[PDB]
Amino acid sequence: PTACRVCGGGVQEFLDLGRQPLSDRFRKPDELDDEFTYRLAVGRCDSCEMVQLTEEVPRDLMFHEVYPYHSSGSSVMREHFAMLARDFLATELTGPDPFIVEIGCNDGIMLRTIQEAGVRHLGFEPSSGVAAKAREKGIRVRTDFFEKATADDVRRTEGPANVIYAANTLCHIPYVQSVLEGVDALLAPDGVFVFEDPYLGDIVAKTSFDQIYDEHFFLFSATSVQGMAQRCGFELVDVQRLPVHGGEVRYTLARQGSRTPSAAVAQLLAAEREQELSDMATLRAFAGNVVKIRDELTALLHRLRAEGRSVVGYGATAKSATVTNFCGIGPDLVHSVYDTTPDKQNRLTPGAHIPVRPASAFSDPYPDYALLFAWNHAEEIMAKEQEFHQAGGRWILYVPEVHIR
Ligand SMILES: Cc1cn([C@H]2C[C@H](O)[C@@H](COP(=O)(O)OP(=O)(O)O[C@@H]3C[C@](C)(N)C(=O)[C@@H](C)O3)O2)c(=O)[nH]c1=O
Ligand SMILES: Nc1ncnc2c1ncn2[C@@H]1O[C@H](CSCC[C@H](N)C(=O)O)[C@@H](O)[C@H]1O
Ligand SMILES: [Zn+2]
Repeated sequence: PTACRVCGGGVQEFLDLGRQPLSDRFRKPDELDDEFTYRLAVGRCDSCEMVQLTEEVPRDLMFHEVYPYHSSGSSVMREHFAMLARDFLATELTGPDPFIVEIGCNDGIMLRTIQEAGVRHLGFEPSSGVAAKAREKGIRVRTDFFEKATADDVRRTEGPANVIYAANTLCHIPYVQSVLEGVDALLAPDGVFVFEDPYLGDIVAKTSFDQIYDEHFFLFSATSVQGMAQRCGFELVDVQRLPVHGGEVRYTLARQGSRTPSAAVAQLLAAEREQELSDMATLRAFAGNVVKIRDELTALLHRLRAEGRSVVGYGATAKSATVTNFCGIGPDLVHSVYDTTPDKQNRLTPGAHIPVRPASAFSDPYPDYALLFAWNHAEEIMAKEQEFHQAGGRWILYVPEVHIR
């Protein structure tokens, strides 16, 4: 009976994905087979309806000097964030001396556009290796976690921020109340705090359980986000659904009563209520479909082997740690995983220990099948791998169901 991180209410578990490793730790082949593990389980608060994990992994075990995810490895996402930056430049950052703070800037994928507009800005990036990649682009970055105190410090030296933005970061931070206190300290009275994160609605519709892993503490909805803002003096004033990362919502929070919520907020709220998205029964039905997908995927993977078909994976996603460890999938079933990230190549996946090789190594002679872990990048990947499919190689997907095509 863990206490909700937003409100302190009681959290009821609906899904247990068992013992899991750190999702973003990629070991050299000769490293000790010891890994940090934790119990990955998800529940819903009874008071505010926030869906959240039941065990926190300490921040510093996940985010540090060698954290390996590089945002700019995706062309879709480079475009996606450059367009978002231009939109803030045309709307919220038209003053004499605007200021935008990004929480979790990573390699600078969004802030580069703000820096090239000459606008004052600051990225928080506690993972110093990717922080340095953003600094190389001329971005101003602080290697610190955003929380109340570091926000107070930026308020004291730099003044208020017109925009605070976080993408695929806010749902990573169990200490969201501290973040929100920092937002309260730092945001201009007429500013916005905008964040976008994997949306509970899409996870349930797609049964995309690999969206649940150490770094995703919260599975936000419009319902839980509205409650969360309210309990903090903010108000959810816009929502926009996004296709990226398997389905997200971008939430816009403002000081309460400062702006009138768009019709979009009330409409999404009513669709979630109508679909009973956060009801414990809907969430338990999702958990039972997760089990059906495990059972189908392992049966397929085993049949492929019995039929002497070769199988690899494509994309060394954090998400895949859930898949391989919950389903029991290792190198006997999926021999290698191909990935464009240097820091992940010539390493082994967490827990399951499948070797990671450069994507340039996925080439003729192709394997018979590629299990598509980077399924949120399907179009971008398939576009670069038409020869594989032309050769008769096929993709195994497990979202929204197990199928080959
Ligand atoms: C586009 C492309 C990617 N790839 C490779 C690169 C990446 O390792 C991985 C994709 O990881 P991708 O789905 O983006 O994020 P991941 O689940 O890891 O999750 C990471 C961690 C984090 C912050 N917790 C999160 O939520 C998201 C935003 O990022 O796949 C190719 O090989 N070829 C390609 O053409
Ligand atoms: N409290 C916090 N403040 C700011 N960044 C944080 C943080 N906790 C984690 N992070 C950073 O959040 C980043 C998530 S990776 C995704 C970053 C990028 N916005 C994108 O959408 O692709 C990591 O680089 C991690 O170091
Ligand atoms: Zn709660």
